[PDB]
Amino acid sequence: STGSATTTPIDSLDDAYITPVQIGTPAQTLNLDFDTGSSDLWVFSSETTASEVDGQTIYTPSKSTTAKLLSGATWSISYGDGSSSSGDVYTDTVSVGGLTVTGQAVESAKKVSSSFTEDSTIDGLLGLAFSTLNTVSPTQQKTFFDNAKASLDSPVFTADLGYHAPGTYNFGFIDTTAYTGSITYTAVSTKQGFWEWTSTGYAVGSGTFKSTSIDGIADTGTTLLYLPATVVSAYWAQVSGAKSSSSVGGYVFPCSATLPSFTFGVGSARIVIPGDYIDFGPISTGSSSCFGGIQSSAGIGINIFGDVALKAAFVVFNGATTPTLGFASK
Repeated sequence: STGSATTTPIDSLDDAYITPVQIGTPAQTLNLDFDTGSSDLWVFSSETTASEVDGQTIYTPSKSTTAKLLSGATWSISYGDGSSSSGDVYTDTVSVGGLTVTGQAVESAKKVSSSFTEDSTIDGLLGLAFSTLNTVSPTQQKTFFDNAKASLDSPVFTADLGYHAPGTYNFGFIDTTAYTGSITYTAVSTKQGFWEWTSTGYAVGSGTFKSTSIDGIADTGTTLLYLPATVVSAYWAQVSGAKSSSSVGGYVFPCSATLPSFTFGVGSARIVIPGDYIDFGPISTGSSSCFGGIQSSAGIGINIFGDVALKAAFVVFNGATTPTLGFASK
């Protein structure tokens, strides 16, 4: 089997991407944030504290003839940005782009933190990291991909995120028309439960490439590119007037600037992030100070190849017995 679904930016800045997912019978379609940095499929629901729902579409398990309460199971997750959610668990039928999994754990939120409430466009998350990170207790549950894998034509999914435009998540096949040149594959460590890999270096604008190992994660659920402070300083030093602002929470730059590109290495290959991808717009409405899309990972504890990086590439998440990651230009 295969599946193919369009993923759409939630706003004009590509702050996140949403992908429609069918849950239950008859189908209830929710727009979920596909997140290769976590491993829980959780949704706003009829069980979510009412004051914490503000415009989201909810899953109502009582209206699904295939929903079954997973007795005694609870979940609770905290994300790298300080947000969180928790609740109980159903199994139900879940389909993405024509690919159907029966008996998928659908984690129903009883509580969500303010950032989730405040984002009316995101109805929940669909985790695509390794199932070892799944938070369901006392019996850990599998991700949608893990459940689908054996049925797929090939045990892979691909992320093709757009810049200020829709893109595509495919399951079970590699669309050879969706990228240019070749796909370069690179090793993955699953030791932390992530799609963790080592970039071979970077360049800033038209500058020379610096060969240096940068361990980090391919994370579709993180908006920005978080890299070591040395790398980030080298980038922003090429933008007149750019500075790190403790009050704002990272590097900002004059909105009048033209940003340089940023290149990262994948083996001997190179992925170029155009400068415009690194612009996240005014820090507040009407400001001439703009927020940067490349930020320091210092104090995160891990480097994160988030959407800023991934959207410059066609990315293969290869879930073979020994997983790997593939990157192509597009």
